[PDB]
Amino acid sequence: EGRFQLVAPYEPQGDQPQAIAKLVDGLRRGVKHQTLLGATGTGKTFTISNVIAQVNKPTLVIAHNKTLAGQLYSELKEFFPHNAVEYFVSYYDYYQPEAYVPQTDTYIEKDAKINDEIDKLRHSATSALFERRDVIIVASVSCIYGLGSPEEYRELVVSLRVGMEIERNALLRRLVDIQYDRNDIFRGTFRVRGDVVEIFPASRDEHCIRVEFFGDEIEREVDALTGKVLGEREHVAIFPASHFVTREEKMRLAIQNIEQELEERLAELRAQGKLLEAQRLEQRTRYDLEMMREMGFCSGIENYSRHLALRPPGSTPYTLLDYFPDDFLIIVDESHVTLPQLRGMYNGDRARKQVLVDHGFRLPSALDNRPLTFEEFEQKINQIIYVSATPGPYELEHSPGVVEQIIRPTGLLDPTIDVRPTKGQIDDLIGEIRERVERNERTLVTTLTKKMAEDLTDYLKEAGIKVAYLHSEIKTLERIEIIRDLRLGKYDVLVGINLLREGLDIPEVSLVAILDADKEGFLRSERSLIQTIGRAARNANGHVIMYADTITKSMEIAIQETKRRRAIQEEYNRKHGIVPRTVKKEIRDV
Ligand SMILES: Nc1ncnc2c1ncn2[C@@H]1O[C@H](COP(=O)(O)OP(=O)(O)OP(=O)(O)O)[C@@H](O)[C@H]1O
Ligand SMILES: [Mg+2]
Ligand SMILES: [Zn+2]
Ligand SMILES: [Zn+2]
Repeated sequence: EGRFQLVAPYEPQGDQPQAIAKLVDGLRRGVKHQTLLGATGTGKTFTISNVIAQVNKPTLVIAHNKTLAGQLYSELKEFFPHNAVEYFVSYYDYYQPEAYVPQTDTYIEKDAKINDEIDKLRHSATSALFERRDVIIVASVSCIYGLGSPEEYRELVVSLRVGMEIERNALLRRLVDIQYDRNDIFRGTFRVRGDVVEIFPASRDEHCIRVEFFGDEIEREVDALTGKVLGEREHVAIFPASHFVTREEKMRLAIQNIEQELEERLAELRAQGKLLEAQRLEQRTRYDLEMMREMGFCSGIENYSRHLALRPPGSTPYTLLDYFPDDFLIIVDESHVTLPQLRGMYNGDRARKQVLVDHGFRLPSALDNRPLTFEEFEQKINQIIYVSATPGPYELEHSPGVVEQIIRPTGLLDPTIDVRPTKGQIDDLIGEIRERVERNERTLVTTLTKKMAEDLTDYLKEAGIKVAYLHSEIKTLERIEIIRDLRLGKYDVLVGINLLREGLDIPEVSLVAILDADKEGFLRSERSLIQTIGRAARNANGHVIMYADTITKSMEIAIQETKRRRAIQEEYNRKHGIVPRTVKKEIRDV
């Protein structure tokens, strides 16, 4: 196939169209980097899907954390339910990276249970890229992680057609030769019928363990289930059950190589050191090899990825970006945060693994199993598009100007900003607060020190006001619980240090306080401030008060931009006759 079908209730509102089409044209004109500058709540996720469909290409949308990768998922689902949309994540978004604390001389094993759901979609994701051209995969920074080679996937593939002759025990083998999927057992798996005309209940294949069970009697091919039959076929494809699978003849040789190293490493470790003389690792190396020649896989296999692949030391790893057709597209959400973090992933891995090698719990060759370097990520790009309200210096210095999109569909507008002295700052912020309770409106405050927030909360309650918390990480459960508590009348105010903590996109909030605007901090930067400001644009009377003594260069930039931004949204509601009205949202249950 290969046709994108973009469903949707609305239509391009704001200045979406200018945006969309500008990007599009720019792909086509063959440009590498483009940056989308979209304000908060102006609808980026949607604008994006439009461009996607105009270029009919397959893409990976990299988000910077589990949750986000999630929202983007479902969202993009409602947009295209007739196309391929997968969710590539990993156990980096949870467990412990088998490390070692030397001082406390305390070891920590790779304790990570296989959470099947994950694996399920990891496999559907890979597969999809060799069948259709209409695929979409949302993923974490984790996509730049080492993975089995792709070619050795489009090779160990079981192409099933009609008219060809294969034993009833011949395919049963290429089948176990790929770490069998579900051809064993709560039964006999896929054993029945027999002869030249067999049965074979090829089930649990992860690439579609959503109960599909493919049956092929003397190819045959007819999608089934745990109940009854459905949907007809004449050509199927079965995929490996591991991303790190290898061919026997190759494994045989890898093993010898592993060995030459473990040997010749103890000789160099013998001479220089005496860290348990050198050895101690022999316990698991050898224990690992024995479990290897006996069975294709083993314990921490992944560690021997470079060796198994049969590629020279230092080699750059294989990644999900290598499974995408030669001309694909990558969307990077919240790019000013993602990018930087995905940058120092190699450094932190290398750091925590070199330790295990000095202490000797894995060998040099284990270093070769790592994430990409930022340059290795670069050399792999075909064409990208960065999305963010606060684009970083990288995107701007590589991109040819930006592509502005700053008009919300409701026609709401970035607040107005005030800046007042630190003297008498509290009795002032109380007065400007009482007045919001009298108009049924909520507030949000921010400090720098957890002892300044604390110093306030009480001061506030002692003023006769329903007030919020003072503790940063108050779980996530009770956390979502008190957000709900606010947009309801429970409280009128709310103090926090970090307000950029998602969930805080509330409409009943009309005023936002920034108590140490001119101080030093990450939470007081050109980018970070603008972002805190947008928390006051979910309303028709959004205002921001900045309490300070001086006007930092950061403060300046923010204010300057918000201004300009607001002007243009206003001259626009003019030409069109729109009166800004506050968004409404329902108030569910936790
Ligand atoms: N053209 C449109 N017509 C109607 N609704 C739209 C349109 N475009 C976008 N929306 C809406 O805008 C909302 C938020 O858009 P989007 O997800 O991009 O917010 P955002 O840009 O991510 O905000 P933030 O930067 O704060 O995260 C959604 O509720 C979405 O339905
Ligand atoms: Mg977003
Ligand atoms: Zn460069
Ligand atoms: Zn218009």
